[PDB]
Amino acid sequence: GSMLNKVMLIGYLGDDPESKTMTSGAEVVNFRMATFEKTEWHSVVVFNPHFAKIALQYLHKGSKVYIEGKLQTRKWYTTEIVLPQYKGELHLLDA
Amino acid sequence: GSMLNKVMLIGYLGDDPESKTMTSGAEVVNFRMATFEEKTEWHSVVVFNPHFAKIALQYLHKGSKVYIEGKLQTRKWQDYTTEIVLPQYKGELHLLD
Ligand SMILES: [Ca+2]
Repeated sequence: GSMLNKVMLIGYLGDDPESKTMTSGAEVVNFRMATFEKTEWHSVVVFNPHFAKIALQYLHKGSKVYIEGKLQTRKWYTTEIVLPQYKGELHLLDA
Repeated sequence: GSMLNKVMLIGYLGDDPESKTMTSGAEVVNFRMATFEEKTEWHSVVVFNPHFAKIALQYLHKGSKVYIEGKLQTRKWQDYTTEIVLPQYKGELHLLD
């Protein structure tokens, strides 16, 4: 039956979104975000091209966002909230 | 204002759940679980909610399917690890076998 891997976060960006050009020729947007009830820093990676351009065009340090993604751990360990190529959600709140 | 830190997982344990007693004297249950739709993802789960902890020890085993709802937490260690935590009074753990 089903299987699920879903992270939902509403919080504030720690710096401007940064953009790195991949092996693929694609642009991948990375930023860090804080959630609190002291504060949790989450490392977010945006491959979804549509949400990537939106991060670069509209997000900045201090921006509040809503993020849906997948939890992924890579072996050089680092766990990131990944918005994969055809999935995920990214929405600017408080705009 | 609004704030949210929530992770939802449906997957299979990679090992029987383990009980450790903390500094607090609190009994904490840990296990690793796997998800998949490059590779399968291993999530490190930490259950402080005593009710879901007892359920995990009594009813979960290597290979059991489970639904987990917790929050994402990364903690520094001296020589980082990110965990899905079911905190003392929150979280959700559901058997799906
Ligand atoms: Ca929107």
